[PDB]
Amino acid sequence: GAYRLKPKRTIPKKLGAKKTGDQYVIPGNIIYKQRGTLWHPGENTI
Amino acid sequence: GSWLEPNLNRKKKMMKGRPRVPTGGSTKGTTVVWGDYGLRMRDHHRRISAQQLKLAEDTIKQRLRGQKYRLYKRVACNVGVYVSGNEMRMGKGKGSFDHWATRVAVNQIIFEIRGQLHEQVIRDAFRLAGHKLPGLYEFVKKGDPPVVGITKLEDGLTVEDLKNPRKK
RNA sequence: AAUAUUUUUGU
RNA sequence: GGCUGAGUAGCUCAAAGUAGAGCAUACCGUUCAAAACGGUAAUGAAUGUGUUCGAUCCACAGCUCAGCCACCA
RNA sequence: AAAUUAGAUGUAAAAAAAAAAUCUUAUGAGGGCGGAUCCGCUUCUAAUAUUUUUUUGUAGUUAUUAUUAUAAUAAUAAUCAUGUUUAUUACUUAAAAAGCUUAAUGGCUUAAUCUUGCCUUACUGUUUGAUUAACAACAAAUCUUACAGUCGCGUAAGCGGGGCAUAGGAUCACAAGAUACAAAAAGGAAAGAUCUUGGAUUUUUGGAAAAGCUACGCUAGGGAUAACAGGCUAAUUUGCGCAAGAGUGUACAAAAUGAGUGCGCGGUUUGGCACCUCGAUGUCGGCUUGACUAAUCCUCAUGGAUGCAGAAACUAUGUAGGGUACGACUGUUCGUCGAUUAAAAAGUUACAUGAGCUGGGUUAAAUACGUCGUGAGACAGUAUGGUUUCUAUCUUCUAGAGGGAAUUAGAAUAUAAUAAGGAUUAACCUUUGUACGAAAGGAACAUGGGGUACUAUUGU
RNA sequence: AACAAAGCACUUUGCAAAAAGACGAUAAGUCUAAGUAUUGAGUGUGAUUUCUGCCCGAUGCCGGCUGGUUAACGAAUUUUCUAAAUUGAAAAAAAAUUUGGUUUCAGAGGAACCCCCGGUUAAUGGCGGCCUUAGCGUGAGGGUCCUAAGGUAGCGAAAUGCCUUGGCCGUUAAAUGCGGUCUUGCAUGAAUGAUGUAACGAUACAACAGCUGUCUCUAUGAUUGACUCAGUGAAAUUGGAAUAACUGUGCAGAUACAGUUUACCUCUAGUUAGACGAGAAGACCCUAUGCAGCUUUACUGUUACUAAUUAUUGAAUACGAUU
RNA sequence: CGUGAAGAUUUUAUCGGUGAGUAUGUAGACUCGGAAUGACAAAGAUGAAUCUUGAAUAAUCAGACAUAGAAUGAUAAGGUUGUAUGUCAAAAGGGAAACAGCCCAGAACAAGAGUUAAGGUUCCAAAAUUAUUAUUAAGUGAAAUAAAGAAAGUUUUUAUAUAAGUCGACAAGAAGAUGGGCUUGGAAGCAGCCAUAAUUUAAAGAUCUCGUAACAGAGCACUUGUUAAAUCUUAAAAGCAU
RNA sequence: AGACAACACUGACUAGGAUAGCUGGUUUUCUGCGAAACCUAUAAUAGUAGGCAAUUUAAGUAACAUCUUAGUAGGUACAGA
Ligand SMILES: [K+]
Ligand SMILES: [K+]
Ligand SMILES: [K+]
Ligand SMILES: [K+]
Ligand SMILES: [K+]
Ligand SMILES: [K+]
Ligand SMILES: [K+]
Ligand SMILES: [K+]
Ligand SMILES: [K+]
Ligand SMILES: [K+]
Ligand SMILES: [K+]
Ligand SMILES: [K+]
Ligand SMILES: [K+]
Ligand SMILES: [K+]
Ligand SMILES: [K+]
Ligand SMILES: [K+]
Ligand SMILES: [Mg+2]
Ligand SMILES: [Mg+2]
Ligand SMILES: [Mg+2]
Ligand SMILES: [Mg+2]
Ligand SMILES: [Mg+2]
Ligand SMILES: [Mg+2]
Ligand SMILES: [Mg+2]
Ligand SMILES: [Mg+2]
Ligand SMILES: [Mg+2]
Ligand SMILES: [Mg+2]
Ligand SMILES: [Mg+2]
Ligand SMILES: [Mg+2]
Ligand SMILES: [Mg+2]
Ligand SMILES: [Mg+2]
Ligand SMILES: [Mg+2]
Ligand SMILES: [Mg+2]
Ligand SMILES: [Mg+2]
Ligand SMILES: [Mg+2]
Ligand SMILES: [Mg+2]
Ligand SMILES: [Mg+2]
Ligand SMILES: [Mg+2]
Ligand SMILES: [Mg+2]
Ligand SMILES: [Mg+2]
Ligand SMILES: [Mg+2]
Ligand SMILES: [Mg+2]
Ligand SMILES: [Mg+2]
Ligand SMILES: [Mg+2]
Ligand SMILES: [Mg+2]
Ligand SMILES: [Mg+2]
Ligand SMILES: [Mg+2]
Ligand SMILES: [Mg+2]
Ligand SMILES: [Mg+2]
Ligand SMILES: [Mg+2]
Ligand SMILES: [Mg+2]
Ligand SMILES: [Mg+2]
Ligand SMILES: [Mg+2]
Ligand SMILES: [Mg+2]
Ligand SMILES: [Mg+2]
Ligand SMILES: [Mg+2]
Ligand SMILES: [Mg+2]
Ligand SMILES: [Mg+2]
Ligand SMILES: [Mg+2]
Repeated sequence: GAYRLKPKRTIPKKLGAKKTGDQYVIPGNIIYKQRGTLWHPGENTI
Repeated sequence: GSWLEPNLNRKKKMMKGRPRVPTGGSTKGTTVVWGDYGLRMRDHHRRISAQQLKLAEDTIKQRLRGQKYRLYKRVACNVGVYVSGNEMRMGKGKGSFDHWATRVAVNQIIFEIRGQLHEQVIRDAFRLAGHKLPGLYEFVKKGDPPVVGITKLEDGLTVEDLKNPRKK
């Protein structure tokens, strides 16, 4: 803060890769969280 | 703006920061590019203020007044220093604006001069400007090799010879 | 007969 | 040292789709002359920079500032 | 200066054929060999890609030029065109910006933007797998899957359980609909339960209906936390030094003087931190009594001084032995002032010293003034008054003793080397009115100033 | 210097059954008082001289309309469930009306406080800015803004003045003091009284004369303790101690650790530098969803007191309004 | 140039703006390029069960320091707040003179000139007065680096001078056109301003320090000669010292 | 004068009936294992709850740790303009 206090602590969003390459995944498993399309859906992904 | 007063806003505060410490073999800013001679900082990296650089120019002009020369400034005061009261207590935010400053790496040129004057007349000008600037300075000519860290690339020495693990 | 606005100054 | 509220015609004071009304001033006329008086006119939003379709107005930083707090050992 | 409209990249559009090689793929040959479609090795074939690769071909049509006998051949130029030329189609046109519900960030131009048509899945119930097991727990959350039901759009594939993404608080109580569960003797009902839904600065937003004083204050606790002092630090200071030299000095930087600066010492100020002490480290001045430092006020030796004639003084180097007094004012440290003086300088020691004293100030209870507060009361605002404890155990210390170990058997008397302390000031006259100086003024070196006794010396 | 005080002023009390005021788990009743408006109670001020100004807006109290509001009361209304009857449905059926019981909604009129009007300052309280000028100057004068009213008389570096040791004069050889005066008063002021004398004061400040050991600067003397011998015989205190100096170190100030130095063993009388000496689980400061008293336009409450009405409790004219 | 005031039209090594640059620098909210480390998962191997689950069931929620890198402060704090690693806390022992946090090393108990780590080996005090080559002369220093800076301290290295006499000293010379022009009361090399191609010489600046009111005068740059060195001149850099 | 009301008065003494998230204390031996001072919530910050996670001893393990080989995510130092 400063002369006027202003608490600034947001809940972590934990964006990024949740599964690396050659990692086993079943339907529904989140692979990559992101704001916008940094990575686009490919084969057998939604 | 100018080299001592930039076109920046004093409201937006800047962190303290640290001067550039080239650890990869960078000769960036260690040579004379415009003038015939230069003034090199040869001791340690610092953060020179706009008041210490203004007095250096005034000290060179006073010594070379009435003569034909061209003084080049290779540093810009683009770092706003914010100071909180030395009588205040810790906390309660960041301090207010104090002055503009510039961070200089080691073995970097500060001033460069080009004129129809004698070399020894320029040495006395750069010698007086060094006694009033923070740190130690050196007289540099044009054509001499650059400096990687604190070692000059003299006698065929290259940046790859300094990166070679074997030197003995 | 019982009526009544104001109107300074001049080496 | 630390916060707050103010700044517009020469002088007063009023007011995000406006800058108004007085006094003063000026011209003329009334008087022997002047004042008062009567008639008819001209006078402004500090200092920048932003916001907004548009800013006396909202926001921000300076100048002028005034006012308040500087308590317990 | 600022209104509307029209513009702001280039390329391609008759058409290829063939040889080998380097991989990579194949739900190709059900290849072969070890263990049809499982797996590691495997040749062949096919396809994409890659070599700058070996090339071959680049016409036809219209027209021109040249040759040959209107045609043939060669070269050159144009050539998307059976199509409303406003052609059309494919590809290309950095980045930023615009737009996409609101800040910022990321993303979208091949759609998440825009236009239009039809629509209202901004659906009901249940449910999958995740958020490297959401928020380093739980809960309120977020994304996604499938089945059933029945709707929209689309030729179709298929898409749709709101919006490009990331910022809207429960329960209880209350209110409106549904379910047919239970109904305190029984038939009903009431009041309940399940499902859906609404009204919240519950903003201290995991969710109490909530103003002050205490110096008359109390208890439990804290060096987990301030005031005093110590410690760390050294911005700063009322403490200093060195380097450089603008400038002042009639001249001439460094006799004196030294802008704005740089490199440091020091631990004496105001601070910063909060390390020691809150089952207790008494505090500003004064008195008493010290000890120490030396950055020197006086006294002693001495360098420099166009600016050292003398005298006095300035500056600097040695040097801390001694001294640095008296009084008025103020609680005052400090400071101002009076009058003397050779001079009337400072600092450290718990800003030395209150189990040594004092208590004027600061800081309790009382009371008043002013100011502030609705008030109780408060005030680095000011006043008058206001309990200052302790028989010294130990160390150190000041004095005096009992005992003892000495070259040694023990004594009396007188004593050395040696050690520890003590004493420690300054001025004047003579010299001499000499040196110096125009004058005024005025030194230094040296001698004496012990005697109205001796002695010495000067006069008569 | 506070309290009281004589004096001064305002409010209150008519006594016909209880004067007001005080007291009474709460009354009878008591003081007031065997008093009566020149009485009693309450409040402020604090003899006397000279005086006590402006503002009733805010707050409080008091008075006032055939007024508004107006709880209880109440004209006029409106339901839930259930039983019976009627009606309807009479298909697997409710539903509606009436009455009994039960349980809700509902307000024309209608008190005080309040709204409204007025009064009261020796009631609680409040009593302002800006520019302009006869020349520089000064500002009589002239401009304007606002308020319920703008601090009047007087006092004024004060028990009040931060700046500040304010300027000047007297006092002192030297005046941050005291006294007088000027006053542009951070932040004087009129019964929270303003202001000047006589008299009074173990109040506070300042000066003079005299006086003195207060001091320059101490000395001597006396008694009782202190000291020794004989007798009697405590206390706080104490983890245990064979309990030195310096520098450094370290929970950051060492008798006890490191290094070096110094010191034969043991008492007596002195002295208080240290043992962060002893004494009191720090009054300061902070903490605890700890306390106590006090305060108020804190939250939630109880009362004094005020207002209306059923009951105890019955009439009569009216006058009049609802209609 | 020009009109009754107007403005019009050319220039600049002046200020601002615009375009270009494969120009120079700058970086918490620039990253076209780009590590190591760390993270995730797969197979294999190794290893001290260190892992997960079931059942049963705690304490802790005042942390400190070192190192690296930051924010904050002042590029101060034994400061405050994150991150990475370790120790302390809860860890004794050896070293750092003494020592919570540092360098080593994890104490079940004894024996041994046992073997080693950090660290050390003249004496206190266990072990070298052990070998090799240089530097220092200051007790610098030797287990807590005081700075810039000065200087015929000393050593090394790299240049460079020398019997064509280096270096130092000494002797003489150091001219003339010409008191350059200007300025000034006066300016003659030497207050100040402008110029400073020449000439003649063994060499000599229209002048580097003194001197004069101004001349005069004394020195310097520079030139010759004498004396005299057979590892011996001058300067710089670096190392250790003052 | 918060003055006095018999050690006590901003409300006495005595009998009866408390709490204290605070401070202090908690007594024999051997043996095995062995933390934390962090996150989240809290009228909550010197308290407490849930986690991470210490312990006991059963069942599991394609467990866990580490290296090797191949692969993936992400833009720091550096470097650059
Ligand atoms: K649409
Ligand atoms: K029933
Ligand atoms: K008294
Ligand atoms: K002797
Ligand atoms: K009174
Ligand atoms: K009085
Ligand atoms: K009034
Ligand atoms: K009134
Ligand atoms: K009396
Ligand atoms: K301690
Ligand atoms: K003592
Ligand atoms: K030494
Ligand atoms: K607690
Ligand atoms: K054990
Ligand atoms: K263990
Ligand atoms: K990149
Ligand atoms: Mg907020
Ligand atoms: Mg310097
Ligand atoms: Mg006349
Ligand atoms: Mg959209
Ligand atoms: Mg989780
Ligand atoms: Mg909360
Ligand atoms: Mg939450
Ligand atoms: Mg008091
Ligand atoms: Mg502490
Ligand atoms: Mg001399
Ligand atoms: Mg002596
Ligand atoms: Mg003291
Ligand atoms: Mg003492
Ligand atoms: Mg004793
Ligand atoms: Mg003497
Ligand atoms: Mg005689
Ligand atoms: Mg009176
Ligand atoms: Mg009565
Ligand atoms: Mg009055
Ligand atoms: Mg009235
Ligand atoms: Mg009723
Ligand atoms: Mg009503
Ligand atoms: Mg009515
Ligand atoms: Mg007055
Ligand atoms: Mg009054
Ligand atoms: Mg006795
Ligand atoms: Mg010590
Ligand atoms: Mg011992
Ligand atoms: Mg004594
Ligand atoms: Mg002790
Ligand atoms: Mg710390
Ligand atoms: Mg701390
Ligand atoms: Mg602990
Ligand atoms: Mg250890
Ligand atoms: Mg040692
Ligand atoms: Mg051995
Ligand atoms: Mg030995
Ligand atoms: Mg001349
Ligand atoms: Mg009191
Ligand atoms: Mg009392
Ligand atoms: Mg830990
Ligand atoms: Mg709560």
